[PDB]
Amino acid sequence: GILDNKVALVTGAGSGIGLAVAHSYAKEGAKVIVSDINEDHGNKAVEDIKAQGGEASFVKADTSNPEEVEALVKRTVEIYGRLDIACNNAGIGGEQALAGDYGLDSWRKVLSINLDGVFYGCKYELEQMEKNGGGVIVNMASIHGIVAAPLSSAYTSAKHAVVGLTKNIGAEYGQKNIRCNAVGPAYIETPLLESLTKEMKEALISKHPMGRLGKPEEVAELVLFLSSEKSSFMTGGYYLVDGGYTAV
Amino acid sequence: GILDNKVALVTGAGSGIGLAVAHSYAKEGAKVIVSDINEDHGNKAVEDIKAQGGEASFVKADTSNPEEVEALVKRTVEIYGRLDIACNNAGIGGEQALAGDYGLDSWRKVLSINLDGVFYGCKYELEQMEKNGGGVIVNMASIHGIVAAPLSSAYTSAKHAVVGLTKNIGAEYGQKNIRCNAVGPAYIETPLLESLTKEMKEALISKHPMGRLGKPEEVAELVLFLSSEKSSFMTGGYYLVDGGYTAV
Amino acid sequence: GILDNKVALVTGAGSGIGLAVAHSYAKEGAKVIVSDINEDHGNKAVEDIKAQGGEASFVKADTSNPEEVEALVKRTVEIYGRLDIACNNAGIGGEQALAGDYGLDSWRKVLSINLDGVFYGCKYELEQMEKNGGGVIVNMASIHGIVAAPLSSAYTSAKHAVVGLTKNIGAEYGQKNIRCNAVGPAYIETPLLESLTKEMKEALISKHPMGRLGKPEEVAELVLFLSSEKSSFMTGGYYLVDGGYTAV
Amino acid sequence: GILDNKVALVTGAGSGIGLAVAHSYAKEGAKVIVSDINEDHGNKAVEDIKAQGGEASFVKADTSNPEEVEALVKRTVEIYGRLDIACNNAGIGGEQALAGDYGLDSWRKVLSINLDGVFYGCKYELEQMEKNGGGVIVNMASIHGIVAAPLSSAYTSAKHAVVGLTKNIGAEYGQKNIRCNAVGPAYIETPLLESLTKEMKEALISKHPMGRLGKPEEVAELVLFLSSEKSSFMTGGYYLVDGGYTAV
Repeated sequence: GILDNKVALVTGAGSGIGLAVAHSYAKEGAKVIVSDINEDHGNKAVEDIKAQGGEASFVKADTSNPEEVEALVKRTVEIYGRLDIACNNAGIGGEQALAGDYGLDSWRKVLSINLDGVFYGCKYELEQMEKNGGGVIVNMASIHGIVAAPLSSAYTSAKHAVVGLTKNIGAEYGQKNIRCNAVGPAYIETPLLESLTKEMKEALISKHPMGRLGKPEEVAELVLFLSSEKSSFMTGGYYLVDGGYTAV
Repeated sequence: GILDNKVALVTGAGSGIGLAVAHSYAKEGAKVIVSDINEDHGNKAVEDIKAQGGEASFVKADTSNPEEVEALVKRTVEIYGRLDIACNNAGIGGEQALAGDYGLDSWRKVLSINLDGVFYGCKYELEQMEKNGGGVIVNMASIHGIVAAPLSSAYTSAKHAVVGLTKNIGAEYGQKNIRCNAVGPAYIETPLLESLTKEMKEALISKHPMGRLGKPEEVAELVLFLSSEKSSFMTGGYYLVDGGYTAV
Repeated sequence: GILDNKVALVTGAGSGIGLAVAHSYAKEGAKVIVSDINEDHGNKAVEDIKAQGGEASFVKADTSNPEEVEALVKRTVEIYGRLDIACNNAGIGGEQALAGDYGLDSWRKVLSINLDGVFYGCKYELEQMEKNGGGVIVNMASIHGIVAAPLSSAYTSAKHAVVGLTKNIGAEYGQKNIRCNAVGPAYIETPLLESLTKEMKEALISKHPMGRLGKPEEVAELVLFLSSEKSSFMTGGYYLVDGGYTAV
Repeated sequence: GILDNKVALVTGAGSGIGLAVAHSYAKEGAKVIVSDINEDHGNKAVEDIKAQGGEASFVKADTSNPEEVEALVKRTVEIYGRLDIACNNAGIGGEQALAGDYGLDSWRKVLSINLDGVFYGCKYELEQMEKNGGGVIVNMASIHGIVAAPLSSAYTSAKHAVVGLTKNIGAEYGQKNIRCNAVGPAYIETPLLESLTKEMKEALISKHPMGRLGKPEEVAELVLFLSSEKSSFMTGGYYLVDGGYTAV
């Protein structure tokens, strides 16, 4: 596999996109730290990856706490000796409300996880990668890092910020054997989204020129590509996996 | 004056861009609340505006504190009866350091002021605007809302987030007689740039195809246009005043 | 007016946006060369301009012919002595078809008028402006200079090209007292729209967060801004007048 | 092999990026049609591909001639039965001059190859892919599909149009089992660049945060990814391989 001998960290890897990323990375021979705030989801993920022949180990962390993220990376190096690859994926949707109605605490919660937690990841990841000869970071953005999601101004702002942070890191670290890029998924099938009224699901689908929602594995293939040597001249970029959503 | 009997609020209005915007608004007949964290600067601006034939009043605020921002909009309505226009301009540059070395506190501070404070302003501005038949908001972003500034990853992130927030507000309030746009200046000549050496100044200048830095008045002109009825079909947009910087 | 004694050229100024731009420029004191492929429309526009106190002259030109555009600019200099401002507005929409079905001749025709004609304009405009101390160009793009219009691939491709051209010119001429920017209108009201049933108007309206189409005068207001000294530090940029269309 | 039994067309495949794409496609099991205007280069690429163990054939074509492009696709179908993948790569750099000094012929020649040839390619490719249950197209753009290249306005304009064409095709064909994306390389090592002086090469390198030029293989890996089923939820997008160039 293309990540043989590499150590990879994934945040929010207990479900959806993060899990699919943890699976891809393990399937290509990485030793994967599965991180999540939820221990049940985290352990199930490690057992499923072990079951299918991979090396994974679970480390609990809330990305909005910088001490827990520093401790995650520290533990990664304890369990596996190094850090080569990180996907900063943990995120929340947040309250839905018009910006003028948007809660103060709800705003801060979304920004602390979706932005600050990504920044904390990057910071301790970069610190480690400089000790072990470099590495590659993938930041999970969204189509909402470039276009609005009405009623989700916090999410949008946080995802835009992630894009900007990615550009900064890719530029700053270009000659330091570190790459950093962002991925921008549109709407992706998860159990939550199957709950919607058929007409609401069809309204969302009609925003994607491909005429369906994405699958977590389709995001994960892009993440894998940007985390491997195949993307060796790619850095500071934002990469859509959007079904055409932003083309119109 | 194209803003006759409008009431305008400007944050960080004591110096630089904010001061020029406050002047331009007053020159066009607006009643202006000059807000700044610094009372001497703010009071000085109000006198200068009044000396030139305009109407203005000073209200102290730290935009990172949501209570102070709510109080500012309140006080605007107490003094002039309504809020028609707002320019969310207060910001800081922040620590300059590699993202891996960037301070946790320095990161929070830049994001607090440059993003949360803009959000707080927009939140309380929108709330009032819906009570007085709508209005117009201009958010001060930067070229760094779309391109990196090496060593200023917090600043970049925050300004990207401002561009996102703007798109969201413009999208959400499209049918509510409220417009919201963002301005992206490049580097602007202010007395605070006479602590650059000759070589550091020429280096900044060489990044602008126009071969000079911008003036605060030239940024204010764009703010003015975006705040008036002349820009009636412009909302959610990002508008460069960059001397060519981002064309290459 | 703000354009007092400037000499301004507008292509395709017999109808819609160009007409509004020609009115705006003339209302603000410019000497306006009205150009169009239709003599009746053109002369009609010049007479209409003069009826409100304006100075204008008609000059026929087909912008797909470089010789005609070069002679258009010679003729402008003959009539008014110089060229200060040019708006390259002349366009067509082309046939509606899937890219795979798109006519070879229709592709050619759209690119020839909407791109080559803009290039011709800029080439011969720049030549003359370097003889007379500089000046300002505005190129008419569209939202479809940055997002797709399904079934109108030629139009989209040409307007994308116009944005790229504009960046090049802004950057190339930044120290030669020449500015060049591009305007991106969304969908605009035309005479025909009033004739349609409710459902046919509302079709486009729903893609604009502002809940209406734009008026040609609202586009001309941004073109005027970008044509005057008010925008003196703006060059190489793309400027939306889109009602929020591209924010989502 | 990830393209096993797929039929892949590459234009301008005699050298540089196109040659690397053809090698990558063939290595992954595709039956490759190498197209080039130069027979000697084309035949040599086929021999080199066959020598590694791949399947390929040469079809001569000038992409600026739409009949030749039609015939190229017809011939691909005669040789290998179908068309699944196409990479529209043939391009030229064109004359270097200020926009106001740019030759009329040079402009047309650059646009004819860089844009029109890409459209002709997509036209006849889409026409065939609709007969054989779909396919995937990659259009070669450049960093200059989004940022200017002073003295190369025709190139910039044409690559911008490619980006727009791509968005259109991805949007239009989304539910028709056809994907279309564009690739945006920065400066890539070629014999030409290699020769150009130590001082100029350094100046160009220093515009890339990664501190080197790209290799054609590095571009090809992104093309391969975008042509494979791994990118199944990616369409209408623009994908950088720029070493960080556009991040600042």
